[PDB]
Amino acid sequence: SGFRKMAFPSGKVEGCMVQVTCGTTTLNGLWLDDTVYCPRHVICTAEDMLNPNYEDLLIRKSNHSFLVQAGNVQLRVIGHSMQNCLLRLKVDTSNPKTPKYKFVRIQPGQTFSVLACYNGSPSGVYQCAMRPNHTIKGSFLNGSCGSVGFNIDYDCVSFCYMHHMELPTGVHAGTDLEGKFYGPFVDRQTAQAAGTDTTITLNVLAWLYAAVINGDRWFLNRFTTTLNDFNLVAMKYNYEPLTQDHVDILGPLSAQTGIAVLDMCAALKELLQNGMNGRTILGSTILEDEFTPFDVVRQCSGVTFQ
Amino acid sequence: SGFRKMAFPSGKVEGCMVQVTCGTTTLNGLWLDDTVYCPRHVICTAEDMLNPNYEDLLIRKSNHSFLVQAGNVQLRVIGHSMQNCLLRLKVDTSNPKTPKYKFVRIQPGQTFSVLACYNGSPSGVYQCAMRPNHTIKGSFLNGSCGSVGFNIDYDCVSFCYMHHMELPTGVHAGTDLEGKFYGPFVDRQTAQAAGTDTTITLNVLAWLYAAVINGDRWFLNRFTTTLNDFNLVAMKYNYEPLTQDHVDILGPLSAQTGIAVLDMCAALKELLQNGMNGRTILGSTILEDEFTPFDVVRQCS
Amino acid sequence: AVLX
Amino acid sequence: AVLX
Repeated sequence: SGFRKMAFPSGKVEGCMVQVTCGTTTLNGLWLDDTVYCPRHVICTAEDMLNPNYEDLLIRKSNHSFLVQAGNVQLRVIGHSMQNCLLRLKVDTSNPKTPKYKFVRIQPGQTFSVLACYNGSPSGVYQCAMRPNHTIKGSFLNGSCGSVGFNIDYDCVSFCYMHHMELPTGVHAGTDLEGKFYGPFVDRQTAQAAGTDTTITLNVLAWLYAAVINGDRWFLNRFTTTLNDFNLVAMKYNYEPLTQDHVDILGPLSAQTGIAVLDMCAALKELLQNGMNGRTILGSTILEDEFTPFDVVRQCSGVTFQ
Repeated sequence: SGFRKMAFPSGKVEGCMVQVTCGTTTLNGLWLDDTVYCPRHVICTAEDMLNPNYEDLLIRKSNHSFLVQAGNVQLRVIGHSMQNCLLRLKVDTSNPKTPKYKFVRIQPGQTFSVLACYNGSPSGVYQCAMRPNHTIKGSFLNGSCGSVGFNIDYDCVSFCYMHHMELPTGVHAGTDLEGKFYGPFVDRQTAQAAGTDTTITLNVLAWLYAAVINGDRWFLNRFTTTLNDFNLVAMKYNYEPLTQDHVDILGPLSAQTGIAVLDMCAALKELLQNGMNGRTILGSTILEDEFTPFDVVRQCS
Repeated sequence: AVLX
Repeated sequence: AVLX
């Protein structure tokens, strides 16, 4: 028993982290087969980042200017290019620790694990969600750029995030592994801001299902709601609008528990309007929104990874 | 910026996980060099876990009744012995993935990462604190026994916990890597219950410091307090008494933030007395106690 | 208690 | 905005 937010085991990703240096700038890179991926802003300095012509700055760079280090070993770079907001460095050695992997672009609301890294050495791992406003509420310090987010399926690492920057509100923005930003953000030290954010309704519902699965069911009731009537209430509480697509995504959890999604929505409505009245749900006093339907299934079924 | 319940990267531990089977019982084992460590209750029969005599059960076993597997592959047991509540199985080949390590017994209130495993394969990693009452508020299903808790210092893994059991409240109990239980628990299926638990005051204070390093400082006030006066209040709210040693430990964080430890205690006193009034700290609406001062210094720097 |  |  017990319900914890868990991260994926990070070993397969740890084996891929390296350090990339350009002059005085050091960040992290992801080493898969004979390519190292890292934020293109590694080729800048303290000022360049204000308003840089990456195309121009790259053309000045030579392979030997990139110092790539995997543990104690310097990897010789034999090529470079830019793909959107990423640099792709070709190295002379294919990473012997390369796992099965793919690059995926995740959708808002969805979760992944982040391996926080510094100087190419993994420091910590945590689970988070891509917020509706396309930022993540991460924990990152100077030197963390190039750290990646990922999910694992069986034996396959799906990389979905690479870290580029911190916004004024202390939240974080970055790209998928094709170097395309999530959200409207751009990789320059200009004035940018996260938009207003909302609670991930889909995930709160998933979590309510997880609670029921774990025997916490005091909040259920004998009523139901229309989708529209639910959205009218939830939006007053700064919840994302629930769509029919979201309702379908909850189908497997609805079937497992025999509780129709709109029946759960009636329960959530009453929780929002009435609060908890002293009780907890899965030991929490608040409604958790960083567990997806898939996280719930994975956890409640004891899924492991090879 | 930001603040997350962060675990140590689990890779060094993943490469040590194996599966140990005795008859119809399978659980996890930890494979270091030429030895596998696992809970001794792997040798217990169903209607047998009520009042087991382990000396008696073990003498009836041979090296070959233990099935140890690294993933797909059987590892031949060439020796076995009991050390407190652990079995130690010698196998006939070494684990080249063995990291630099040591075995440590942690103190209540300290934190560690848990690699939850089933049938010798990793499921997930999470960070937790050892409760003052020696239990862990974990997430373990059946077959999770033998999963370990650990910290990592540079390249050295300090193993501090191996999982043995779940208690009636749904909290978890286990041993250090010498097989000595944390708390007054025994490895048999009887009525035992977690003791009274307290909130880890030292950790709450560290976490308030984390918030201040992060610009959440609404909870501060113009007051200070004595150690005694603080304890008089905190103890009403089921908080562990604060000692001068604990005050001392908060020195570095106090220096970084320019907030005197006793001034922070004063802030905490008012939070307890008045509540948070809909407000939040580092995103939370409750006072968090599963971050040590060291955890705060490492994450916030 | 349950030996997990 | 701060590149990290």
